[PDB]
Amino acid sequence: RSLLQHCKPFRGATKGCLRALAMKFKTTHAPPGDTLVHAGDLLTALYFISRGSIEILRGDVVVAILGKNDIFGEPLNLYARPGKSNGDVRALTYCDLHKIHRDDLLEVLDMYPEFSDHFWSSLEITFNLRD
Repeated sequence: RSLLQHCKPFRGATKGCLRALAMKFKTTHAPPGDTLVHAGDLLTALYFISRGSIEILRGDVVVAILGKNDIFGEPLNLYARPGKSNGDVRALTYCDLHKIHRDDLLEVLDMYPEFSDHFWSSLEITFNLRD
């Protein structure tokens, strides 16, 4: 508890990495009824929700994507290369997702790997796009 509080989690880029993150940070407000992504679109960047909820309508039907805790995207660790979309990403309610390409992600993690340790530790992708 002491180390978790004294450490710098993925609360949203803290003093240090925030400089690089905030730079490559691409905020996106997705209102209730707006489509963030659609089948066929390439996902060369992960999408992290700050607060709210989103629904991805897959060929068959919506899958399951919570709010912020429902982290998802195209992680370099899991996947080596990007890929097309499997379904249609439709926002559920007014939210604010952030898009970040693998390049930017690797950069921030390269300059400040210590953060990733806690970020990937406290944060865990809830949904994996493109398998």
